[PDB]
Amino acid sequence: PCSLIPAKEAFEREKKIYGKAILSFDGVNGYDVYNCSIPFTYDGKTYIFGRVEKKDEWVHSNSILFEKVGENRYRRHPASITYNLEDPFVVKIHGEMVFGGTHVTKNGGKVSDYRCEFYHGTPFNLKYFSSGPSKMKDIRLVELADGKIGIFTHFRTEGSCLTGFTTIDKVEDLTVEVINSAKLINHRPFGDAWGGPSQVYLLSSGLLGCISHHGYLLDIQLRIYACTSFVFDPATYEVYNFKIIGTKGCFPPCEPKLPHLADCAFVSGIEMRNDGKCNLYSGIGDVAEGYIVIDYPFEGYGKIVSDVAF
Amino acid sequence: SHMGLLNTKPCSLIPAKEAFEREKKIYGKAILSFDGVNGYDVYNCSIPFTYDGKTYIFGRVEKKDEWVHSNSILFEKVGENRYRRHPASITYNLEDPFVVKIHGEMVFGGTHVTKNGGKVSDYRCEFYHGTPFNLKYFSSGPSKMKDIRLVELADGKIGIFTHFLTGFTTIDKVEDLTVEVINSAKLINHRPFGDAWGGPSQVYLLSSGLLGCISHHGYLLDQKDGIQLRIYACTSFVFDPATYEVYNFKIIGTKGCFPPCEPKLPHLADCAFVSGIEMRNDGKCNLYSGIGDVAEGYIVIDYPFEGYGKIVSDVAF
Ligand code: NA
Ligand code: NA
Repeated sequence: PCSLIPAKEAFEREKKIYGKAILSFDGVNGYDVYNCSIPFTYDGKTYIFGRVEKKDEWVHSNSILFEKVGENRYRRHPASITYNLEDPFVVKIHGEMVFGGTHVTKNGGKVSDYRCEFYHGTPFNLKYFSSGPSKMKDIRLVELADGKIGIFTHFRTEGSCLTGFTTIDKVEDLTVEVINSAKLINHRPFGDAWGGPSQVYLLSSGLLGCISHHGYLLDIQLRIYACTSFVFDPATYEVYNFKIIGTKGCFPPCEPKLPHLADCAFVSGIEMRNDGKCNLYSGIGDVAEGYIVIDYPFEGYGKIVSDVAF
Repeated sequence: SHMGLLNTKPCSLIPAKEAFEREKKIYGKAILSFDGVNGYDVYNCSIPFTYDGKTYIFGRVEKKDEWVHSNSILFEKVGENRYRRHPASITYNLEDPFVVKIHGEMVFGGTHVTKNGGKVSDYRCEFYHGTPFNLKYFSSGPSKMKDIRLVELADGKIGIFTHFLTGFTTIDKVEDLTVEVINSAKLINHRPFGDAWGGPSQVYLLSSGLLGCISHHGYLLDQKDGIQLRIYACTSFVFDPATYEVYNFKIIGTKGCFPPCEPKLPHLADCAFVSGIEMRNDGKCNLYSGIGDVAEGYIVIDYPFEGYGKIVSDVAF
C-alpha cells in the first residue's frame, strides 16, 4: 500500500487553507487553461504561461503567455509567440528566463515520443537551445547559491520512477548526456509515489525547496495526483520534510477533463505573500488553474531567495 | 570537367540554369513587406491562401543575425505586397512552412528542429490539419527528412512526395500519414534531375489527372578566387502517379530574377527557395520564393505546366 496514502488522508483531514480561487483566462476562444508556470514579473507587469487545450481534445495543447489584467484575471498577450508545448515552466538563471515545456511527437495521430524543450532569453524574446532525452518529462532547473545550475531529472522509461540531480556551469551546457548521467537522489522519502518537482527554489540556507507533483494508485484503483514539497541538500543528495501541501479537493470545485482525473492536481509552484503565507498555484482536473493560501512549506529550512522578477 | 580542378564533377543542372538566365521570360517582380514581427526577416513562405474573405500567408520568421531561431507565423494581407502578423493565430516552432488542401481542410507542415546544448541534433517535418486558425498536430515524418509534400489526387486518395532521391506513395486519409508509409515510398524517375539535390515545394492537381510539381533544385558552385555558393533555383516538373514518370523538368526562377537583396550570408547570393505559384487572371502565374534566406518575393512567369492541363486544386479555404 502506498506510503503517501496515510500522509494524504491525514492532510485531507487536518490542512490549514486560508483562501482559494480559480483563475480566469481571456483571449483563447474559451479553451481550457491549466498546468501553468508560476506567475512572474517583467517590465512592471505580471505574466503567466498557460497550457491551452480544448476541453474535448486530448494531446492538442499549446503554451501561451498571459498578462494579468485584473484580480485573478489573465489575457493572452498578443505580442508573444506561442510554443507547441504542454506543461510550461519558468525559472531565472544568471539574470535571464529559462522557459521549458513538453514537445509531443505523433505518428499518424498516436503519441510516439515526447521530450522537454528549453528556451532562454527575456520573456518576449525566448530562444530555443536544447531538448532533454526521449520520454523524460520532469526536468527542472535552479541557480544554486554558488552560481552553478542545478538540474532535477526523472528516470521513468524502464518501469521505475527515480529522481536524479546534476549541475552545469552555463545553461547552454544542458545536454542529453549531462541529464542521462545525473546521480540518483535519496528517493526513499517519496516511498512508491511517482512524480517530481514543478518549481525549485534556492533557500537562504543554500538548500533547495522543491514544489512537486506526486501520484499514486489507491485501492480496482484510484489515480491520486497531489501537490507535495520536499527540501533537497545538493551537498549530500539527501531529501527532507517530504509532505502533501494540497489536493484537488482544496481548490474550488471544477469538473475534471474525464472522471478518472477527479483527484488530479498538477502543481505550478508557490508565490510568497506579505503575510508570510504563500499562494500555491496548481493545474486542477486537467481543466483549470487555481491557487490555495497555505503556510510556507519550507519553514525551518530558510526563506526563498530565488526570484522570477525579470 | 568544364571547371577543371575547381570541381571535377560539376552539377548536371548548371547548363539548364545558365540557359534559363539567358532565355527567361519575366513579366514583373516584387518583394513582399511584413509588419508585426519587430523588423525580423520573413522568408521561405507558404503560398498565399484565402480564408473567410481574406488572403493569408505563413512566413518563416528569424532575426537577420540569428541562425536556427525560426518560428512560423500567419500573416494577413494588408495591401498590395504587404502582410501583417495576424494576432489571433498561434505560432509554430518550425522552419519553412507549407500548406495544401486535403479532403476539404488545410494540411500545414514545417520543419521542427531539435538541439543538444545549442547544436542541431535532429529535425523532422511536423504536420497539422484543420481550418487555418484551428490547426491540430497529428504526425511527424522520419528523422532528417525535410521535403515531404502532400496533394489530393484525381481519385480522392492522398499523394505523398518523400526525399531520401524522390519517392511517391498514397494513403486514404490524412491520419494514416506515418513514418512507416513515408519510408516505404517507391522511388520516382530521377533521370531528369541528374545529380542536382532538392524536391517538390508545392504540388497541384491538373485537369489531365497529372500532378504539377513546383520544386527546388540546387548544387554547390565553387568559385575561382571566390567563395562556394549554395545554389537553389525554382524548378517545375509534371508527374504521372500511375507510372512514376517525370515530364517537362525545367528551371522557372532564380534569385537574380527577383528584386535585389543582400543574402543572410554570402554563400546564399544565388539561393531562391521556392514557395509556389498562384494563377493570374491574364493566364500567367506569380511565382513566390524565399530569396537569400532574408526575404520573400514573386516574379511573373508563363504557366509552367502549359500543355499538361489547368490547375484544378485550390487553396480557397
Ligand atoms: Na493513424
Ligand atoms: Na553547449
